[PDB]
Amino acid sequence: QWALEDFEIGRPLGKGKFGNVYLAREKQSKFILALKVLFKAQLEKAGVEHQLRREVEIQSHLRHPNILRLYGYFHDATRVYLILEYAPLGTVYRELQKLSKFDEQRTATYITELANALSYCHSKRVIHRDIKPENLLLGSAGELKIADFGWSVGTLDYLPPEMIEGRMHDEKVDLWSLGVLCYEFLVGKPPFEANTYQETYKRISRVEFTFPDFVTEGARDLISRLLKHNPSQRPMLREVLEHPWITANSSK
Ligand SMILES: O=C(Nc1ccccc1)Nc1c[nH]nc1-c1nc2cc(C[NH+]3CCOCC3)ccc2[nH]1
Repeated sequence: QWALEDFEIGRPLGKGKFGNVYLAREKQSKFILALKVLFKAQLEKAGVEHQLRREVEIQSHLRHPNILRLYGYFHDATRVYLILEYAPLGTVYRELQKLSKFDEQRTATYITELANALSYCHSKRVIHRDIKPENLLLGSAGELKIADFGWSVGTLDYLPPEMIEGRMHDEKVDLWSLGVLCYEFLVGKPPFEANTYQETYKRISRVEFTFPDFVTEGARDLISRLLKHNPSQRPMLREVLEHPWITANSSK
């Protein structure tokens, strides 16, 4: 359907191994969006084309206020293009670097936004597995929007013990993540951060994390509950939504 001569490319939005994303405007519509630009070259080099049109599939058939709309796609000779919803306020990552850490009410809000988002996906039997801040865009409202689905069905920091060890994994993975994310939001760095892959593997495996003093009790409560070694003991997104520190602090 869409070609490249339908668009006016604008300021670049991002880098990344496979190419760039650019702000762009749909010529006949004046519509604003992001163009992710990827090569038929580099795709088949670091072989992933499977995962691609999977992401294409998944982020397509999906609809939710906290999932980045994917509108479409197209390739030429040299490359493949992704027509994305554009998210004004950039990444949760950058806001973090900027603020170095978020307050409880912010954290909690995101968590909800995130929970529900995750909820919709689980409802449609989709697991994301890679919900890192880098992957979390912000809408005009400032609302969590979840990009990327390359690994929807590398750094370990966000992976749970099952995945890391090589074992059987179901949708509970995302609850581990939500826990990590949650910890990161509040503390500024993730609970299992190491200087090497190897240390991280162990730290994660032994679920070794600690809290700085300023972490309110209820926070600890929720993260601990989410960061259980055993998938089974992990809350339900429901309970997560219904947690008393969530609902006491979630502005949304
Ligand atoms: O696909 C990516 N991929 C991607 C590439 C690089 C970084 C993040 C995402 N990004 C986007 C998809 N839709 N909208 C975006 C988007 N990227 C943005 C970047 C900025 C600039 N800055 C980034 C750091 O945080 C502050 C803002 C602003 C708004 C944006 N919307």
